[PDB]
Amino acid sequence: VNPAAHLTGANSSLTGSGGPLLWETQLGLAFLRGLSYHDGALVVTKAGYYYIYSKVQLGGVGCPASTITHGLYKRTPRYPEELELLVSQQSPCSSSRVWWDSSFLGGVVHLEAGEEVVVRVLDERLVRLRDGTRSYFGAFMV
Amino acid sequence: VNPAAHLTGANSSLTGSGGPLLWETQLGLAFLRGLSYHDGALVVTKAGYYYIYSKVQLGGVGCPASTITHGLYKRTPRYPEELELLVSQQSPCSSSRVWWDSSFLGGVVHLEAGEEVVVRVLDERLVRLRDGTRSYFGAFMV
Amino acid sequence: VNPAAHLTGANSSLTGSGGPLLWETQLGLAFLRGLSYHDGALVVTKAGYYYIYSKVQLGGVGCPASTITHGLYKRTPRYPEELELLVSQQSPCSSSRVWWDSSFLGGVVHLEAGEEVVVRVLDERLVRLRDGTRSYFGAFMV
Amino acid sequence: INITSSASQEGTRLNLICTVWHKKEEAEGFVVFLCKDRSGDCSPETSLKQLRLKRISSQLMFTISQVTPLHSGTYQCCARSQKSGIRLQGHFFSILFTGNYTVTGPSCKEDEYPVGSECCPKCSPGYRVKEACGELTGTVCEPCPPGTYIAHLNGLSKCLQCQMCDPAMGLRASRNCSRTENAVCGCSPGHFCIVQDGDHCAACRA
Amino acid sequence: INITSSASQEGTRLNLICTVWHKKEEAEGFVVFLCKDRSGDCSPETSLKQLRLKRISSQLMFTISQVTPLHSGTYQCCARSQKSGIRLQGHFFSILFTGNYTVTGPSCKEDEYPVGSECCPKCSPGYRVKEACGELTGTVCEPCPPGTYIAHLNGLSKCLQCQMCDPAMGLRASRNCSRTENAVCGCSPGHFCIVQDGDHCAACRA
Amino acid sequence: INITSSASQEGTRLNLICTVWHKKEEAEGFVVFLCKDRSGDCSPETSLKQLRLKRISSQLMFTISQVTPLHSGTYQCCARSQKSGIRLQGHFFSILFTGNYTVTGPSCKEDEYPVGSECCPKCSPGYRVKEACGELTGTVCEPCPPGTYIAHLNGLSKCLQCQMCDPAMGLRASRNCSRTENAVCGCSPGHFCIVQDGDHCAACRA
Ligand SMILES: *[C@@H]1O[C@H](CO)[C@@H](O[C@@H]2O[C@H](CO)[C@@H](O[C@@H]3O[C@H](CO)[C@@H](O)[C@H](O)[C@@H]3O)[C@H](O)[C@H]2NC(C)=O)[C@H](O)[C@H]1NC(C)=O
Ligand SMILES: *[C@@H]1O[C@H](CO)[C@@H](O[C@@H]2O[C@H](CO)[C@@H](O[C@@H]3O[C@H](CO)[C@@H](O)[C@H](O)[C@@H]3O)[C@H](O)[C@H]2NC(C)=O)[C@H](O)[C@H]1NC(C)=O
Ligand SMILES: *[C@@H]1O[C@H](CO)[C@@H](O[C@@H]2O[C@H](CO)[C@@H](O[C@@H]3O[C@H](CO)[C@@H](O)[C@H](O)[C@@H]3O)[C@H](O)[C@H]2NC(C)=O)[C@H](O)[C@H]1NC(C)=O
Ligand SMILES: *[C@@H]1O[C@H](CO)[C@@H](O[C@@H]2O[C@H](CO)[C@@H](O)[C@H](O)[C@H]2NC(C)=O)[C@H](O)[C@H]1NC(C)=O
Ligand SMILES: *[C@@H]1O[C@H](CO)[C@@H](O[C@@H]2O[C@H](CO)[C@@H](O)[C@H](O)[C@H]2NC(C)=O)[C@H](O)[C@H]1NC(C)=O
Ligand SMILES: *[C@@H]1O[C@H](CO)[C@@H](O[C@@H]2O[C@H](CO)[C@@H](O)[C@H](O)[C@H]2NC(C)=O)[C@H](O)[C@H]1NC(C)=O
Repeated sequence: VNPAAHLTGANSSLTGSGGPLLWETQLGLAFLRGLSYHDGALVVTKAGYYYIYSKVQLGGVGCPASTITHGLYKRTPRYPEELELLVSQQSPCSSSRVWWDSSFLGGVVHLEAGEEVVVRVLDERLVRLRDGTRSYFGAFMV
Repeated sequence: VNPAAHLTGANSSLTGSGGPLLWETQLGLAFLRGLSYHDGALVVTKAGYYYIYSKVQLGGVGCPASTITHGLYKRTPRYPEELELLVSQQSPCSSSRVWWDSSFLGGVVHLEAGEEVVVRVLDERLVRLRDGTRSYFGAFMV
Repeated sequence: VNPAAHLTGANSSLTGSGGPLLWETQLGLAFLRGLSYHDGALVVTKAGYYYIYSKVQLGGVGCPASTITHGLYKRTPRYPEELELLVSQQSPCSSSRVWWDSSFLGGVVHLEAGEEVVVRVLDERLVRLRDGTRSYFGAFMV
Repeated sequence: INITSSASQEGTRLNLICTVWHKKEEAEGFVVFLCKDRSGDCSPETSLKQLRLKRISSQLMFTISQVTPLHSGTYQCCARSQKSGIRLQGHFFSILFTGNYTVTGPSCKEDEYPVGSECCPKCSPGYRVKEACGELTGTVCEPCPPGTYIAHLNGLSKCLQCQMCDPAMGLRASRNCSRTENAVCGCSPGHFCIVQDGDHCAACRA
Repeated sequence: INITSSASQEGTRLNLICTVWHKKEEAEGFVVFLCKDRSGDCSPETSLKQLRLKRISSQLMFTISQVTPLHSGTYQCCARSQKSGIRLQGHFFSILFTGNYTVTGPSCKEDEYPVGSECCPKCSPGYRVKEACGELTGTVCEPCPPGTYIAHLNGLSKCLQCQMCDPAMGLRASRNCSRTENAVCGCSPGHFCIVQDGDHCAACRA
Repeated sequence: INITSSASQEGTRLNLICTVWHKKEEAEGFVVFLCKDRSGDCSPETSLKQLRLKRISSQLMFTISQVTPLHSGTYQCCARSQKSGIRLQGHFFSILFTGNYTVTGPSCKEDEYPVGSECCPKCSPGYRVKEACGELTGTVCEPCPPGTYIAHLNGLSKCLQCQMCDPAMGLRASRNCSRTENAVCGCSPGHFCIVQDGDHCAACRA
């Protein structure tokens, strides 16, 4: 039973208190298989090598730092800080014009049993959540 | 024999009649393994969880709706409408200047046996097909 | 033991002599499993179908060809030229303003035993290497 | 909770028998009913005959006294539980007249969705598949939870997630998400349309 | 369709024997031939000797009457089918003189591509590998289908896909896609070059 | 290379026994030592007693002559190899006084990281986990390779990769990457700050 998961954007996704993006796990397209979920984080059951990914839909009515960071982060008892795994820097944007930009990344990382993975967009304000088919976060063992 | 496939942009890709993007299956880099193809759609043989993906090369000589939708859609007898799975909104573009923008997405979705998946770019006119190594659509079971 | 690998940007990445991008294999997030590495190239041990991918972080202080090519290429004794597999064309950029753009692609390609895969960004000057969590190249068998 | 469909015959008469199963004394507000030629529009209001229960096996019996051409069609045993909110869809069986007559019931009908070799009756709009139809058993249908919807006769195992109208894009819910309709987004109090994605506003400014 | 290479010896003479297999009575327009020192440029026009067939095992025999230094080189048994369009590439074997002489045939030659332990003769430009060379068997080569091409001596199992010149970028096919050349894109009737990607126009305006 | 911790008792006395394993005649510059109440700050400089070796099983013995309250605490057997450059972290055991006393050693201590059911002593800053602590065995720690670093008491199996300061962004290494600190980026000779990402310059112009 190969560990797999796909989590979707929700109404509580944007804590915006320096908290990582939260995700839906059961409703519609969301699912977990051999992976737990705790406070915005995929939680590894079976240790090993996982292809991890995340898309985030970005946009707005014009521009408020143009540099915007979207990344995947390891939490672990093996280190007191978060560990950057896969990270992108965009800069898509007067404020008279509306704009949209998707930001996808994925990659194979090694995860020990109990180690967590979270998504962080650096200016949460710019995250646009419509129906959750626009922004997601998941993984599968390889 | 783990179901896998990778399909490439073709001369008939842009039906542009509200039809989904069509793909090549046998020529060059294109292939099917344990997956059928019918009228622009990957067709599931073995039911289960598939990582699905699509890249589309976009560009042109300037700009004609700047908002442009690139998505992966489920067809099924279990619902009369198409079901959005994974979708992005871009806005890359006077018309004096030439531009290019790639749009990639992927994600793990559950597919029952006989269920179809298609790609749709909302303004097909902006799809730039060169050798088919620029635009593609495929999947593999996870 | 399913072949997998994830390689990260290094200080020698930008040879910039018409050479392909070089990668780190052992340090930090980098790893090889059932795949060899030779002169910027993943080297297949076990022949078959691989999902291959690459992200590159791009940016700079303004603009010097705006069209920029990021692609995955097959080397093989079966053909004297390199073979394009998966390729994107971007155009993200006066020079007064700083900008960042990530370029990700992935796809399933068939690779015979001993066949190589490399990454090429067409203007290496635009590749921005920070900690190697910004730019990477890897694969896993499907 | 079980549903069955049987058709016993005695001389000139022909009995159609919907059989229903439910927890004793939770049947108050429970209805079993039969439908002739209802394209998944089957309800007590559109039934031939019904039995509203009052308080573990329940039964509905519709007897056809004479074999006639106009009684030919497609019948469906259906149940509805008030306390549960659960619907129940029995298999599509057919009467066909020729002189003679025969009962009956891979190219499943519009109202059905395929499950292995078998076909299964679809669930109502705003109703999710709780249990697949057995060979003898019928389709069980739970109502969509709040924040979800299904807008069609469906065989979906999970309800579609309602669209949120983004305040920060100057949008508000023009129509609220009912369990049979998605929500729709128009412009906020004192905002106007910038661009449209379809016949709806994508983003609004004040 | 099989190909073999054998070299029988009798006193002073030395016979080289290309052996070919084909469906009886579909050999009209069929040619088996031998090549000395042809770097995959081997053809009837560049053969030492050939046998054009007319109408299941066929044979070509080239006898060397005397052992001499100038007969030393690298030989190849090759067959061409007209009706099929299929080429056939036998293994690269060598004659070497010293006084004495020896016949012969992991660092495969330029004209070969590795397959497991063995090496295999490459297919002609515009020719795809239909079947890998066996230990005794030779490389089989199908011609590229239309809309595809291979521009080199190759061991590819599938032909490269021809590039489409995008009308909407004001481009047209300067050169059409032959089975040995990719198509090339220049500007449309009454259009000019905006930017160039190499020594070709990327996009054109009128 | 093995590490063990045993505590033998005889009348009034109590012996603590660090046991170390090493290749014969590669022990020159080798140190085994014991630490009372060191929060992973355990070193020869902060040891109770040590044994610097000179030249396969080695041993350190610290005897407590009398059972007293002030001898109560948390002890750790540690070893340091000069030639290998490897640290060695034995399990955290405890003496507790009450009258009486007891020796001891899922909510692992700050200095530990969990591995299955067990807890393991963390490695020093600039030291990677070479081998996980066994039930009897201790944590083995390799130093970080060049171009990498770890800036904390850690249980990481691989060192963090040092940040490169991009010349093309007008940046240079303000601080160089030590094995215990990441590198830091300031502006190049004759360049100034454009924007800041934290308390460091993101990009510089001249
Ligand atoms: C969609 O549903 C929401 C509720 O989930 C609707 O917003 C609600 O509308 C009601 C009725 O107008 C509001 O009632 C109000 O109560 C105040 C007292 O605080 C009273 O002074 C007003 O006269 C009014 O009756 C209610 O406040 C509001 N709910 C919330 C939480 O704000 C919404 O109107 C619906 N949308 C559409 C377009 O139907
Ligand atoms: C590449 O191949 C295409 C065909 O696949 C070439 O277009 C074709 O060119 C021929 C020869 O000029 C055209 O023939 C014409 O027929 C009309 C009658 O309708 C006659 O009046 C003209 O005098 C001319 O002979 C043919 O129409 C055209 N094919 C199509 C379908 O339009 C193309 O020219 C080739 N490109 C190059 C640069 O060689
Ligand atoms: C971080 O480390 C690098 C070395 O990896 C430091 O650059 C090096 O600095 C030394 C000491 O200033 C340079 O030595 C010089 O040698 C020349 C002779 O060629 C002499 O004329 C100078 O007086 C000077 O002593 C050395 O050249 C240089 N290394 C390289 C390869 O250029 C760097 O300074 C360190 N950064 C910081 C901020 O500490
Ligand atoms: C549908 O449900 C009813 C009630 O649950 C079934 O009758 C029960 O069947 C089980 C298993 O055969 C028996 O253990 C019980 O004794 C029955 N319960 C009662 C109270 O009679 C019935 O068999 C089912 N019908 C179909 C066709 O599946
Ligand atoms: C190449 O092909 C020929 C013809 O197909 C082979 O001869 C046949 O071999 C099969 C299997 O050994 C026999 O069943 C047939 O009787 C043969 N056919 C005829 C008509 O003779 C030949 O063995 C092959 N040569 C090599 C070296 O593989
Ligand atoms: C730690 O290491 C020492 C030395 O390697 C171990 O002693 C050896 O144990 C192996 C396996 O039991 C024996 O084959 C050897 O004979 C021993 N070597 C010598 C030279 O004595 C010791 O058992 C280990 N201690 C623990 C607690 O794991």
